Amino acid sequence: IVGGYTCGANTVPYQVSLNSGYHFCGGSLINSQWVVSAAHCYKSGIQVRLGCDNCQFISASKSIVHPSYNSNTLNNDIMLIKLKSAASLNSRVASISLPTSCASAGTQCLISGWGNTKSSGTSYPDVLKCLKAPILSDSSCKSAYPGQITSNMFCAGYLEGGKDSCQGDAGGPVVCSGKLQGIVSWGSGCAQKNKPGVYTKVCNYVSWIKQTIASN
Repeated sequence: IVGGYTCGANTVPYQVSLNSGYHFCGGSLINSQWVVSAAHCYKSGIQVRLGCDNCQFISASKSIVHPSYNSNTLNNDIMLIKLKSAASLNSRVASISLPTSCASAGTQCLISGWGNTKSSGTSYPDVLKCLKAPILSDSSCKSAYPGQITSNMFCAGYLEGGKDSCQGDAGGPVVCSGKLQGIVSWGSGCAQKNKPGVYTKVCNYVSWIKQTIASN
């Protein structure tokens, strides 16, 4: 996260880290046995780390990539991880829910992760970083990224640059009024002018998520 702030411990309880000998992606705990993340974060035998600001280690029993995921365009960039054992959440603030409807343009959301904090150079933080950002209109998103924005993507952030998610944040949450509306996916560099973050549009997948959970 570039241009964001230190979240604080126990402030984003649904944020997880995906680990393969190192932190490589984020994810969102949506119930005690399932994590939502990006399809381009798929690896076999992922270890999920939960409740760790800088603490639970739970292996994936399986990681299910969307059947229409396109690794070239990152269309349908969503994955469901089933945990081998149930996660034990700590603080009893309300947790996140799947959306019942899509979020409208202009909606304010919270984006979080342990990714790069610099626009140029390399600086991975030890503690979780947070960013508040609005969802941008579909037309502005398509103008920023001609030919690359599908109905399964939305842009969020700031056109003037300076505030964005970044490498190391993929798979992580975009939460708007308690609903998981986005997944950190891609962008052109980080926090660059007229290049906002691009996010998987979770509301388009709620039927698939519910069916995947039911059948596995």
